[PDB]
Amino acid sequence: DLELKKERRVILDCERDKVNDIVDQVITIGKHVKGYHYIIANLGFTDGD
Amino acid sequence: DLELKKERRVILDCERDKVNDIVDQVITIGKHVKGYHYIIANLGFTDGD
Ligand SMILES: *[C@@H]1O[C@H](CO)[C@@H](O[C@@H]2O[C@H](CO)[C@@H](O)[C@H](O)[C@H]2NC(C)=O)[C@H](O)[C@H]1NC(C)=O
Repeated sequence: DLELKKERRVILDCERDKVNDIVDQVITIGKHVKGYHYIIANLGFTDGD
Repeated sequence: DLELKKERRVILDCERDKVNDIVDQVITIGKHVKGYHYIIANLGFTDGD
């Protein structure tokens, strides 16, 4: 449904466990190539993988 | 080096241990979006992940 508006840009605001799950599902569906953008809205940006 | 001639279609002739490593590295570098074609050149096609 995010591809309906052709969203090239998503800001993620989740906890230290949900960020890893969303990034793993994005990697599974393949939406991390050059052409998109992401912002991990937390203080521990290096805490995730 | 495979992006020099803009190679789109790659045949993987590897055993059941190296195919999973090549697929994991493709997913890590992000080259499994729509536009590329791959052939798992073996007999146990459903053996890999
Ligand atoms: C990566 O971040 C930049 C912002 O620093 C995004 O915008 C680019 O900004 C540079 C300026 O340093 C321009 O020269 C580029 O033309 C801009 N990109 C575009 C597409 O216009 C850039 O979009 C980001 N990358 C992605 C894939 O979103």
